[PDB]
Amino acid sequence: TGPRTCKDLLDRGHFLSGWHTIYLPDCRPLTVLCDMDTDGGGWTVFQRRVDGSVDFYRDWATYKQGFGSRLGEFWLGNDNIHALTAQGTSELRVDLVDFEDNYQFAKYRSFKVADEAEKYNLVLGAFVEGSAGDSLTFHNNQSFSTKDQDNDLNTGNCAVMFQGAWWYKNCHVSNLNGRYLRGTHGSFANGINWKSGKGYNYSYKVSEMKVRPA
Amino acid sequence: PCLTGPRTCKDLLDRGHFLSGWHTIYLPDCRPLTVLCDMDTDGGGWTVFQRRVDGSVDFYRDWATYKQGFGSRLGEFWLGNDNIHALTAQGTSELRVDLVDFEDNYQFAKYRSFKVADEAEKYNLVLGAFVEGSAGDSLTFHNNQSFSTKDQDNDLNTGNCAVMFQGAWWYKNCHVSNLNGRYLRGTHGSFANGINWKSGKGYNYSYKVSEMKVRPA
Amino acid sequence: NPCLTGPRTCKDLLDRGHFLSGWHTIYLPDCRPLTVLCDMDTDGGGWTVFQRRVDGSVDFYRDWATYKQGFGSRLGEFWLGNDNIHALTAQGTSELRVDLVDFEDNYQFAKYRSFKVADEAEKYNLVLGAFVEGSAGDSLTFHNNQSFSTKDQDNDLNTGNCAVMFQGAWWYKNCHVSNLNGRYLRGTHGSFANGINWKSGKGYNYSYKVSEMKVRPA
Ligand SMILES: *[C@@H]1O[C@H](CO)[C@@H](O[C@@H]2O[C@H](CO)[C@@H](O)[C@H](O)[C@H]2NC(C)=O)[C@H](O)[C@H]1NC(C)=O
Ligand SMILES: [Ca+2]
Ligand SMILES: [Ca+2]
Ligand SMILES: [Ca+2]
Repeated sequence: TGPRTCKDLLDRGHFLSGWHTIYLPDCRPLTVLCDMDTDGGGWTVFQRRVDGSVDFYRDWATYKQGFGSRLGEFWLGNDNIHALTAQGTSELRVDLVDFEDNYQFAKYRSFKVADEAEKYNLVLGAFVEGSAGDSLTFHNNQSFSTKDQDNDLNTGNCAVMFQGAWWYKNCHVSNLNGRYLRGTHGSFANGINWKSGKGYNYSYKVSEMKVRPA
Repeated sequence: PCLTGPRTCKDLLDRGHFLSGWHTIYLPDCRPLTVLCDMDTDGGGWTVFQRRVDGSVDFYRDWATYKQGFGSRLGEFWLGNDNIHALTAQGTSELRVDLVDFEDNYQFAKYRSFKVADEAEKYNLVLGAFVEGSAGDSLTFHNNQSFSTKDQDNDLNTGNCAVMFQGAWWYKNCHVSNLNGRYLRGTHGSFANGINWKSGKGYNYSYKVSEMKVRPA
Repeated sequence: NPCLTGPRTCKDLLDRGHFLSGWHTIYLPDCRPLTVLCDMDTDGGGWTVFQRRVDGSVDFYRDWATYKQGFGSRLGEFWLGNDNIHALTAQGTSELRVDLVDFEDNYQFAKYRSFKVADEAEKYNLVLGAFVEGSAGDSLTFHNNQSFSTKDQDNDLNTGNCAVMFQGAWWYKNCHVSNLNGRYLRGTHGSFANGINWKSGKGYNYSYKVSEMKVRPA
């Protein structure tokens, strides 16, 4: 009866990026950011970093419900991301911009996060292409971890050691919910980092993670 | 008070609206108003009525313009004295003032209650106790004062405070805060005509960000 | 219901008590809903904004199909789309205001008494009324009665391609004195006339920080 994705909104003539209401599988309305420009348009954005205004070093409950601002930076929420990716096949695009306004990206053929009981386990399909290189396949089939809920494969606490929240193993090659450290940083791997892109010592200006039906 | 829809940004937060942004609320029996909800700061659930962030909007405005509200949802605004009255008539809304300097240091001030009276009574400020805040208390001084704009001098100065300090506020013998002042960008030689909070950065420092917001105490 | 009870312009919305600038739904003449940016704050308010530059986040060097449907973001920069702009201006008389801000915080503007863009078959031909006033000076009258041109569809009066030479999309002639869909070059630039330029304002080597083009029924 109503649009189920950003792709449906684009097909109905909504050509400007912006926040729109879609209807989840259980018919629950959810207001989401549609990217109607990048790579054909019709992407639903679930993470956005742009200026460091929002604290991403948050706990399990906050990541679960979503946080931030429609005017800037946000994480849409693990329950919503699960609901968006649970049924069907959604492709993942990651877009990264450095402080000299160079763009890189990574695209994966499928992406989903499982539900809370499986700790928002990441299920990721094949790397398809991207100038940022592949720094997410390494995290496939890992639980999500936050500072207060360590589900990683390190004897210590990765979320604390890298000041983020992610599908940490031992520990990471990407850390996009890390600190907004602004370009090159001496501190090791605690910024908005993508190892195969700018490496463990460069924190991007912009990060966006988004999905679209395959 | 509306039983059929959300009455405040706090109700919206309690119903699972977790992102900050512009939402519709229902004022006391029963007018809809679209407001900016801050769902992050200090528990979330604040309704924002004033916002300065980049100097794009002129705040040196007249009585009619302050009455109806002005600026933009995309940046800087004043929600409007009639809306602010309607929002705080009653009945124990707390006030939080958030200030950010040009080196990205955050300060704030919180008050236990806040309301502005109606246009008759000149949007008189009724302010409760200072509770806490790193910015210090630079608003208690303005308690029980009429609002003044350049074309409507209701202050206790022989001259016109709004003109002398290039703003609009609950001016008395003029002021110790001036958050609707000029966007002067950090330290300024001109006296007390910027976005100033005396007990915070003083009469010669204009903040980068200012937000005034309310929440049921 | 919605079409007939609903606002047709930003001016209607202002008349109904919406005093903050922001994105609202209006209903076009053919009853199609369109979400537009209303400016309620500048010069009496009630303006429908159809172009906005503010930070360089959106690429404006785009093709004919993209300009036709509109592009960018409600959070920042956009072009509303040539079909929408035609639909907004087709019936009656809309005045045009152009607002420009430089990197030193100087505000300039230009106002024109009418502004209309024809439909796709007429290549979104500009029909512009008299210059009324403005501190930016008049750098649009020169473009009157020109087709719109994009890099892949040259309809200008130059032997070459103005949209490519000037890295934009506009009602180019041979070629321009304004280029507000040009590159976001940030203040002074050595490259010639390929920025967000208004000749009579800051000239052919200065790209403004902010650009807004907007219309209101007059
Ligand atoms: C718009 O421009 C067209 C050219 O594109 C003008 O058409 C010419 O008008 C003159 C007299 O004004 C005629 O003698 C020519 O034969 C016309 N040329 C063509 C190709 O049709 C047109 O009149 C201009 N319109 C306005 C309103 O100034
Ligand atoms: Ca561990
Ligand atoms: Ca006086
Ligand atoms: Ca040509």
